[PDB]
Amino acid sequence: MEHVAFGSEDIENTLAKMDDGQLDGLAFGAIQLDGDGNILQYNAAEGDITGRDPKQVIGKNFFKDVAPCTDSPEFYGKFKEGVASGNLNTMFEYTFDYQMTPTKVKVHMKKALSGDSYWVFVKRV
Ligand SMILES: *C(=O)/C=C\c1ccc(O)cc1
Repeated sequence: MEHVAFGSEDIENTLAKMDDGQLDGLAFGAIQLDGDGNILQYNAAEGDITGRDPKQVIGKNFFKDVAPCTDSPEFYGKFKEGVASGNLNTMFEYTFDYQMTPTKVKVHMKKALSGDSYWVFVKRV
């Protein structure tokens, strides 16, 4: 296990040291996105929540292909605004219901320490 708590003030700092191996040790889902919504990293906890296979969704667009239920002003709109502004830090509850049993989650989106990368963090509620 990688002891990092969900919602940690300095989470972008802590996770800049991890490779996909270490990311898989998190107590929660973590997705890394580029500015366009493309998946750069997808960890095993997220796979456990959504039933997706990590390696199969890497390189796919999250809002277009993988998760259309987040293609909405309540999710994707917050993301596109963060990317445009170059700052992002927001936490909100959401239901994931695409090709899966509807599953209520807590989502935290935050800009990574690195230029054009963005984190999506997910835990069950
Ligand atoms: C809604 O679009 C629910 C599905 C879903 C699939 C994968 C990930 O990572 C998040 C949400």
